[PDB]
This record gives sequence, C-alpha cells and structure tokens, in this order.
Amino acid sequence: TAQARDEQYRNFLRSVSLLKNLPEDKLTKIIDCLEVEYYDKGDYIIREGEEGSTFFILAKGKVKVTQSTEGHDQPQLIKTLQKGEYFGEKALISDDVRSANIIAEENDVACLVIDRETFNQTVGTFEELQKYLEGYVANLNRDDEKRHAK
Ligand SMILES: Nc1nc2c(ncn2[C@@H]2O[C@@H]3COP(=O)(O)O[C@H]3[C@H]2O)c(=O)[nH]1
Ligand SMILES: [Ca+2]
Ligand SMILES: [Ca+2]
Ligand code: NA
Repeated sequence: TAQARDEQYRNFLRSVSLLKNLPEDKLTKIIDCLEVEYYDKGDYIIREGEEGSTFFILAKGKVKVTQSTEGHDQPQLIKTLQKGEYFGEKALISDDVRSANIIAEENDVACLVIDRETFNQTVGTFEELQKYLEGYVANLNRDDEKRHAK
C-alpha cells in the first residue's frame, strides 16, 4: 500500500541525520514529492558549471566528487560520498551553478531527488535545518578556497 511504501521511505529518511529532526508534515512532503534516479558506473549525476535546482540524497551506492582546480587540466578527486549522505544543496543555497561534478562510482547507484520548491518548503523553512546547511555550504566555500577551485 501507499502508506507502507511511505513508511519505508520514512524509516530511511529518518536515518539521514540531516532530516532526523524535521517535523512530520515536512518529511511527508518530501516523501510525497521525491523522485528516484538510478545511475551506473561513470554516469555524471551533476556536472560542474551547469544550472541545477535539485537536491539529492544518496539512497544506494557511492559517488565521487570532482572539481576543477588551478594548475590542473582535469577535475581533481576531492572525496567520495556514500548512502545516507547528500549533495546539490550548494547551488540552491548560494544561487549558483553547480560547483563540482558528482559521478557514480559503481553500478545501481540510486539517489532520491528533491526539486527546488519542495526543498525550499521543507529544508529551507525549518530554521534549524537552513542554518545548518548554511554552515555546511560555508565550509564547502572554505574548502574550495583552500584547493584553489577554478
Ligand atoms: N563546492 C563544493 N561542493 C562540494 C564539495 N564537496 C561536495 N560538494 C557537493 O558537490 C555538489 C555539486 O553541486 P552543488 O549544487 O554545487 O553542490 C555541491 C555539494 O553538495 C566541495 O568541497 N566543494
Ligand atoms: Ca529505499
Ligand atoms: Ca561560485
Ligand atoms: Na552530505
């Protein structure tokens, strides 16, 4: 049933520390509106420099983050992310183009995709969550500065 499917997504999303304290009604909005995208080894989920207005939660598999830096022809490997982590918030919070590539590291990667309106009405409205992601993005900014991102 729909209710059971919803309960399953609820359990997973509550396991994502970012969403652990979100009010039930906002979590429900995410559950109703999320979409799921699958990727295989090497597929670019996000490309650096592109417009983007969606937020991703990694529901299965691993992805790597690459980014163009000074003195390097090719994007450099910054980190990998795994199930339970997230990405894509920076373009929304900063009102910017995508600031790094996100690349599937293995087959059958699955991301929960949340569009801009849902993000703003859920994650952008719960003050505690917005303030947190802002600290997160500011930290990303400092990291970019350190490695001299192009
Ligand atoms: N700028 C930046 N983005 C990062 C870093 N590590 C992970 N990311 C993620 O990569 C994403 C690329 O798209 P975004 O919308 O710019 O949001 C970014 C972050 O979620 C980092 O060190 N710097
Ligand atoms: Ca699931
Ligand atoms: Ca920028
Ligand atoms: Na994360």
